[PDB]
Amino acid sequence: TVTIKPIRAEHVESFHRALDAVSRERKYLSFLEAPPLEAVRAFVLDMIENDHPQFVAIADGDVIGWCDIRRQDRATRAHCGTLGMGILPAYRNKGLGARLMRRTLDAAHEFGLHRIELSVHADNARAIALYEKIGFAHEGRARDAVSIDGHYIDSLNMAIIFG
Amino acid sequence: DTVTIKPIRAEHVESFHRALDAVSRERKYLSFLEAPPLEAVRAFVLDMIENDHPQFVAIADGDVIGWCDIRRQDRATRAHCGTLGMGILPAYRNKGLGARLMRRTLDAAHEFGLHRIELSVHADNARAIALYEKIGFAHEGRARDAVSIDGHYIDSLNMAIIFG
Ligand SMILES: *O[C@@H](C(=O)NCCC(=O)NCCSC(C)=O)C(C)(C)COP(=O)(O)OP(=O)(O)OC[C@H]1O[C@@H](n2cnc3c(N)ncnc32)[C@H](O)[C@@H]1OP(=O)(O)O
Ligand SMILES: CC(=O)SCCNC(=O)CCNC(=O)[C@H](O)C(C)(C)COP(=O)(O)OP(=O)(O)OC[C@H]1O[C@@H](n2cnc3c(N)ncnc32)[C@H](O)[C@@H]1OP(=O)(O)O
Repeated sequence: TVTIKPIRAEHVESFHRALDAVSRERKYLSFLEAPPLEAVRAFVLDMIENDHPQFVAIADGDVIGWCDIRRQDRATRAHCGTLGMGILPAYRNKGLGARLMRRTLDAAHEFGLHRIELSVHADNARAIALYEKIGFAHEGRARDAVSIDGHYIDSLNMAIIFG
Repeated sequence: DTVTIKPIRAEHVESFHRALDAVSRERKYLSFLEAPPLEAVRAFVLDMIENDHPQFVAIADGDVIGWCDIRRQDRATRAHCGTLGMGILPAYRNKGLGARLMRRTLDAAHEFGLHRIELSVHADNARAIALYEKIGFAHEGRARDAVSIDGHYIDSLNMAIIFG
């Protein structure tokens, strides 16, 4: 049984491990490995401090998924946030990304953001299917935005706007 | 009265910060509403020069009256990509100077080895849009309500060029 809850400092080390494992698959995230443990700590505690939406899915006191919205710094952009998420392989395709994504959205809307945006590889059909089901709209395509193994991948930009 | 375009040097930092501050403070075109503090701008200009990232100034009577620059993406999967920004003092607009600054700046980006140059523009900035179209940027999509300037939402257009 999986519990979804706000990330705490207690979770950082296990989160680093989930992130690193998803990055290492090299077909979903913009990173190829997690950032070092120490960068990931500063960031998580930065997020915690500022009350930015950041949820982990926990099974057996281990983080098996995460979903977060980072608010933009820049004053003209501070009504917007950027979503990122990921789930360990065993836990995918069983409705958990939907649940995680609803918690995080509800917290971003509570926080007072107007606009949530994401970027997804054009070949990531399961991520795209989830985002469409949730209500994100396609806003365009960045040609050759990502280079992973000597290969260029497009990224689809998508967005949702709170009513 | 002659404008010259050249790579930015350490001495341009203060003139450049004033240019950036004048154009930002108009609050219609740029995504920052004010320049970053001078010493913040100096750090960023020293770094660009040192790491060879394309950054050009237009110079008239010793002053920086315009700039165009390309910031390289940090992450390893996005490092073949650069983000373009540019601005010109009001008296020097609409005279072909942005087109010249862009040409020089894109050519240096291509020489450096970048594949993809990307930009965001306000949907209502018709002059910047027309110049980007003319130079050969493609539209890549429209971000709804992506910009808020003083309680008003603006769409942003994403555009990009790919070097062949
Ligand atoms: O005008 C310059 C500028 O600095 N404006 C203020 C700051 C700014 O917008 N920064 C860039 C956008 S920040 C962002 C998020 O994008 C810029 C926009 C830099 C252009 O430089 P120049 O004005 O020197 O451009 P120039 O090379 O003369 O070419 C202009 C081009 O556009 C046509 N044109 C001018 N004005 C308009 C309007 N209002 N509507 C449609 N088209 C316009 C001129 O006719 C030129 O096009 P061609 O005829 O040559 O096609
Ligand atoms: C840059 C980015 O946004 S990518 C960040 C996204 N992260 C990743 O891609 C990392 C790895 N993948 C994952 O972590 C997860 O698969 C997520 C986060 C993308 C999606 O979460 P999950 O829990 O798998 O999704 P969930 O079960 O809620 O829903 C998935 C949907 O995809 C459908 N689907 C699954 N695989 C495919 C496929 N290959 N083709 C088309 N549709 C698919 C499912 O049927 C379901 O839609 P439905 O309920 O309409 O039938």
